[PDB]
Amino acid sequence: MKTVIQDTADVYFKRKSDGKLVFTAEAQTASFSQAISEEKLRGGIGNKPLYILKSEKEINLTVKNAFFDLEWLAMTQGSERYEVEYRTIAYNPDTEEVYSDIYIQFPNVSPSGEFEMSLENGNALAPEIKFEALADTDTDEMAVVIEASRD
Amino acid sequence: MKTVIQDTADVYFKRKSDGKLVFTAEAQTASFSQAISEEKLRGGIGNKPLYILKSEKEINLTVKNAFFDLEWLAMTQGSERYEVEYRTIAYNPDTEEVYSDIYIQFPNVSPSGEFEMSLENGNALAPEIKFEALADTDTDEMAVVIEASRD
Amino acid sequence: YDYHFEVNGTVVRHKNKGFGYMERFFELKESCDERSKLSKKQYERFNALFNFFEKNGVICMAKDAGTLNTSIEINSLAYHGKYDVMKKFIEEQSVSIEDDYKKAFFLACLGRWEESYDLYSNIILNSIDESNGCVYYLSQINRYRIYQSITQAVTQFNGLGLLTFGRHYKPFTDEFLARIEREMTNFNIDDLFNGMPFEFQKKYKILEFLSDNQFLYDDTVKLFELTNKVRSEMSEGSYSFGMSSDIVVLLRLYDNLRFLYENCLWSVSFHEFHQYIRNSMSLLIEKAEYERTRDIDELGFSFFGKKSGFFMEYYDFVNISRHFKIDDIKNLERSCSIDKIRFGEQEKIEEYLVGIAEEITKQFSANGMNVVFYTQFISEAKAALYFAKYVKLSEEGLGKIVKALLFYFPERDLDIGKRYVWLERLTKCNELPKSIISIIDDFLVLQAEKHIDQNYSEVSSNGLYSRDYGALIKHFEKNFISKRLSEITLCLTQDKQKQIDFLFKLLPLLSTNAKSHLLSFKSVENINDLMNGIRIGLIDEFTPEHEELIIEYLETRKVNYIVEKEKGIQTFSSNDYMSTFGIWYFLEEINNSKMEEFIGMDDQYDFFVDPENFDYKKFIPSWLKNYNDKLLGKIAGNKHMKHHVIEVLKERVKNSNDKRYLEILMNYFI
Amino acid sequence: YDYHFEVNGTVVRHKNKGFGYMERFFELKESCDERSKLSKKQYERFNALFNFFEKNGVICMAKDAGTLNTSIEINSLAYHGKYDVMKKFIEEQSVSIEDDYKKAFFLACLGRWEESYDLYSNIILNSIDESNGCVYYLSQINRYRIYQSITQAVTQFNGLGLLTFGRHYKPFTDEFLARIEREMTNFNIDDLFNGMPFEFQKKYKILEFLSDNQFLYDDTVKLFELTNKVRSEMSEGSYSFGMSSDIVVLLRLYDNLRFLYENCLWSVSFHEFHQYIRNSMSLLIEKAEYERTRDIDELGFSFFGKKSGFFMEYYDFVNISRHFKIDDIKNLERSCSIDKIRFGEQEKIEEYLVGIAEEITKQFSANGMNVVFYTQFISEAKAALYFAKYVKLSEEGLGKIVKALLFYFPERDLDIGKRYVWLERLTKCNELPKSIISIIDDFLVLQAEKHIDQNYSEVSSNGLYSRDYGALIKHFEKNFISKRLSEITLCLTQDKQKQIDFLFKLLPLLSTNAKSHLLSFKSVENINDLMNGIRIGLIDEFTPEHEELIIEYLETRKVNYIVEKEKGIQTFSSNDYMSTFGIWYFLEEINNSKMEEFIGMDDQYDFFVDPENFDYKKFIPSWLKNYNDKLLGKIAGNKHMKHHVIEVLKERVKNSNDKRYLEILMNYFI
Repeated sequence: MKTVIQDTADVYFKRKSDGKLVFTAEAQTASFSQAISEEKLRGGIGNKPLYILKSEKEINLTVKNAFFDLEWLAMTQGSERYEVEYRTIAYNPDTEEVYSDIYIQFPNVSPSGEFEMSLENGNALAPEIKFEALADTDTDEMAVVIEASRD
Repeated sequence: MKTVIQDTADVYFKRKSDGKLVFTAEAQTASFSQAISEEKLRGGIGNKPLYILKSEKEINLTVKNAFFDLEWLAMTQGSERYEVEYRTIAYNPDTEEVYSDIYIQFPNVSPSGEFEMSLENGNALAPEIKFEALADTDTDEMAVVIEASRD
Repeated sequence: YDYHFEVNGTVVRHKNKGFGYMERFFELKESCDERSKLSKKQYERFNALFNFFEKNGVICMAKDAGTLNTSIEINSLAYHGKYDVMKKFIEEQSVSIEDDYKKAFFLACLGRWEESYDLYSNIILNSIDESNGCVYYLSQINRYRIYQSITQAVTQFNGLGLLTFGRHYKPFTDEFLARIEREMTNFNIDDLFNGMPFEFQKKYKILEFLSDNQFLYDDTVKLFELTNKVRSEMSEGSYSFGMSSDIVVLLRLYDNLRFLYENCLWSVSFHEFHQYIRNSMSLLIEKAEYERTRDIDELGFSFFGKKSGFFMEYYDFVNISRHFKIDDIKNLERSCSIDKIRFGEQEKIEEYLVGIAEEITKQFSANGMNVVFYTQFISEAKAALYFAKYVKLSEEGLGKIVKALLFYFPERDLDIGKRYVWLERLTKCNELPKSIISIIDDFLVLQAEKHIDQNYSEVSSNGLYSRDYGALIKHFEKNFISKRLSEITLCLTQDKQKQIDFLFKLLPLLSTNAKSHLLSFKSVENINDLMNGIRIGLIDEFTPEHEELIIEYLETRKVNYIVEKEKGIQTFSSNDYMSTFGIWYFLEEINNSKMEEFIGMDDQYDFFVDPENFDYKKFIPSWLKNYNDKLLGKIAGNKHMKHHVIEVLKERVKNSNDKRYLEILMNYFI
Repeated sequence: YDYHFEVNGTVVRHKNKGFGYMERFFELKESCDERSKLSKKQYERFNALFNFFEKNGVICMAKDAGTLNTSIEINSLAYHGKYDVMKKFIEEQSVSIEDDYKKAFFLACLGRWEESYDLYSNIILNSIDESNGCVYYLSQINRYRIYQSITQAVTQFNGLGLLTFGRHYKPFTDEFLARIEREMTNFNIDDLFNGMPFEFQKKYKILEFLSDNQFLYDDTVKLFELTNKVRSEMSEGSYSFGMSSDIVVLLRLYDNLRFLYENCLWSVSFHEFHQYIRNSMSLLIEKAEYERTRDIDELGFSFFGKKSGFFMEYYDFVNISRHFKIDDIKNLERSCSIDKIRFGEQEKIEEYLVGIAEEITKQFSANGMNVVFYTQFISEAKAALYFAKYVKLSEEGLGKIVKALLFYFPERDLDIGKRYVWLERLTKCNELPKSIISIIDDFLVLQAEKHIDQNYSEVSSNGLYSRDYGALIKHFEKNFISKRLSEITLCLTQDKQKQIDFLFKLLPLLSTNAKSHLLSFKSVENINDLMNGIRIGLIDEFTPEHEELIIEYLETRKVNYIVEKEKGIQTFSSNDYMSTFGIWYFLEEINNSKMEEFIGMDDQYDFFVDPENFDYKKFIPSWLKNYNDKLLGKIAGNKHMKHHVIEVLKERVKNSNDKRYLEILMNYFI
């Protein structure tokens, strides 16, 4: 009652070619880290360059859960992307009322989990999964967001 | 023989108005600090002046082996403010031969250590103790330094 | 190990395969009809469990977990610093063993480290003829800690006490030391929990880690992992939904503090717990400093808009005041813009500060200083007064604080100069109304009247003395006459050289008649007296006689330098004046041309006297810090000193986080 | 607890009330005549003692301690990463029980976790008949650790591995897993040292901490305290004589590595053990970086007038390449300037790197790949080839490494995109000899043999492709007209045209007649063609038709923009050519006046088009990162916006620590 305040989240994976459902209801760490930079390139010749937009760009994401989804995991037990659709909500500070929802969409995700998390004591599950945002050579992709607050 | 390399130091203290030597010799930590600062304490003056060059300045020091004395400890068991001498040895990097002795002297000192270690598990003695380079209004003070290598 | 309790108040199943005895209880908690279906005794049992789980903050389970605001309420009387109420409570006849255990920790708090051992020995004997081992176990643990504290205290008192405090102080009797060294010689703590009966080993496992020190190991490692994670989050620019890595640290710190302070355990007086709390607060304050400076690319406004900055309440203030040293706070001050951090709940802040201001007065006014207690309280009273400069104090409270700090706070731990620094620090947030002027005037008069004997010299670790003490007054007030100082001066006859000079540099606070009367027999023109007379405004322009004295000093320094070079001796004087004349000659204060004859003695003489021929490699860049804005502006004029000073600046700002260098680089040199 | 052994091999008196049997031994060390005053038996006992002590790093009594140069050496073949010699070793015949223990650890390392448990169960049965104590106690510990490894492996394979590899790879037979759960069902490790015979409990007590978890807690807390110490000293300007607080960290780390690698203990691969090495080496490199830049008055260098400079040796590279991750190493990359550190023994490190590459080639050239080995090896293999940038590689080593990274490395953990980032990074401190150009050309030959697929798209998270490898060829060596690329281009026809994409992206490299072939070939109709042709500089200017295409794209973007506003959701989009087009407008590149018809769409566009009517509250300060030297010069040449950008850069220099901001502000704007 005194002080702390927290929140929640919601994660929603999906494998392409169909609406395959794998998801996590929460993401506590959920460390999201965008990143843009540049170091060096270009031949610096030909006088007029007539362009330049190089910005590499890449996204990092993190999730915790223990719900790999109950049936087809066991189905395959015995590479069509892993697109995720993040969702959450936002509130107006003046009224503190739930008035807006937020959806975040990623079209092409590639999982790269460090497969050496062998720890030394029996842990409380928490198999943290980290994700990379991938793009073909076509167009668009990465980030598209849906936003409520129609009031 | 692979990679550590070490050296040695030595710490002497003394009491004013007598040839009394009641203190350590061999500082294990031997961390030493110098610091100069400024603020708005003179934030306003009558101008047409010159300066004061206050700069505050200070010297912090610490040693840790103890074993002060027993004769002079006994005589003091039954405030000249003490004075400290630091002696180290320096060698020419080209020849690595012992050729110079560094002499440092601080005239005014005032030990003021946190008189509570209160540690949960008993240590191997060595009550680390700190020193502040005190100063009067007269002149000089702080430090005076001599060097050997008259080779 | 059936269920995991996250520090957010939730419950998660780990090892359960049978019935969820934990979930059904919360099911009954939420539902109202099902409670009435139990029997009256079982209804009372459910109420008994409900009174506990609400007291201990376990709210609900994870599959229903939503927005939680856990409470933090520490109620013990030692935390709040209500030391006076402790003396009232102890003077009373207990009606129970529990009261004996409570008074056997309150007494330990107040520094009476001997009277607690007797009551502990009483408790351990009287506690066996009943079925409650918790009191016996905690009593013995506290007893062993008290013995350890006594041993450390006496050993240090014999060790560094004779020099630290000035005399030999043996607060403890010899027989007591003999008896404790007799009793505790064959007691090892590690098997204590093993020695207790099987039943105690069965129910009360939840205290097992308190037998050894491993609990302060298992808390420090878990803080270390989170510190690594938080710094990693900082270095990448990441964000965090849900429970961040810092709120877990805050909750864990408060949980540990409540457990150790409300159960009346003594470990809170030791060093390792201080280390834990120090780092746990430092990491969170640095995180708060970093959140404000975030650069924002595409998501922050929609998620975290109208920044909910870290609020620093009263409970947070108590921790930093109690547990830090004065250097550790200074470490934070150079990497956190703590002025912006809001400090709420100022009303209780003022009350705690006044408590510290009154306990010091009581202790050092009465002839009896409890030296065991003085060690556990001087550091905290120092830190609180230091940190008092980040909060608004009311007038009466400020007068109490200032009265406590100026007169009665010991000369041992606050030199004359440092008192001024702290007093000025308390003048940042608060103005200077006539009341505080009264205490400052009283202090000046008191130190003046004490300054009459022929050997009562002074010291300082800044070299302040009363000279800038008067400047503090005149920086705010303008027309101080200081009737008392005039009274001192008017009756001063002659032959009081130290009194003559001591109030000389206090000149700007004198009366018109006293000023003229003191101009007579005033220190004539000695170089020390010269610079001090300039420092008080007596001297306005240099006369050729003043320049003659200056040349005398230069010649003395040159011959001393020749002697030093023959002996190979170097000096670093707190009264090194070589630096100043270069500034005076650069800006045309002195027109004499002989200065160049002394080029090559001190680097700061060369760096100003002969800018054209100076060897800028010798330039130490720490100097610019001691340079005031008008010199930093004139320094940006001359050719001979523009082409170089810029470059070194470029080097240091890139090579360090010294924001000051960045300031001199930005506002002036560019 | 009689004495106290410091981390340097010195000894001090702790709890001695009798004869100093350490002191007598140490005086016997230097007294040859007294060494001759013993029987042959006693002389042999002293010799055994002397050999053991000299192997244990102990030197002398602290009273006579001078300059100590302690030796360091790691002799476990697993540390040096010699995976072939170990393979030969395992096949050899066992001789003694110690060889069985060593082979058990070796089997554990190579990822063949199955037979390791069976051999351990064999040695545990066969051990005692020789009456050996230590081997049994260590064999049970290794067994439990390896059981934890197997269980976590099977759970992790079932959980995420199915998505990771795409196949539910089962490394362990079901009956083996069924057994291992049975044997160690109730194994609570804490009792292992409390169950062994009393005789064992009096000899090897020192080996007690290896049972419970505390052996990685005790050292971790000491590293945390030391880290606090060095961090506090780093922000005071302090100097440490003799041993700093940081050399103890190096000594503890190396001693721990010797104890945990020579004794063949399996705790080496656990994450909690990596945690220790991470924060140890990070602290060491941070200390070196801080020492590299600071100020001194006169005596600062006079204290320790030299440095180790953190000459980072071969063992250091092995440790960092093993026990880090790429995300970890980039954190040190941001803060410290690792380029400025010196690489020693530039020959052994080549042996390590070529061994890693050779192992990769062996594993992924044959159809066999022990998946369990892939779980452990890939992180080290990534880290080593990342950090190799600063290492001045030789000819053959460079060739082999470049071959191995390009051809054999699995695509999943390093795709076509970041492989550019790694292969380019190896060329900063090295050249591009002809053999490496042959290798990189062979890569393009393989990709030529690949560019026939029907659904491949060269998915990448950096947006660069096999064209950029030839581009990197051409940046160094301009006139490298590709030859076999000409061969593939000539034979292909218009009908099968999925190869046009790649071939036209490699328009830089082709024969002149191949150029002519591509002339009548290919087409340019949509924006991808425009940008791609400009990427090679083929398009030197824009005819009005190309402007019309641009306008058509802009109209399409408007006609959705309106709907999205009516639908009110936002957007973003990744490769935003609108930001580009905004660049085109400002840089004189297009002088068309219709562009202003699309103002107000993207903040980046608005910041370029209309300096008159662009308010500055929506400035994203990450913009200035992604700009070219000439473009930055052009924007700095403007008069309209220079002041506002200057302010928004000043604020983020002052409140932040991004050094690139700093360089940008001074190099260009000043």
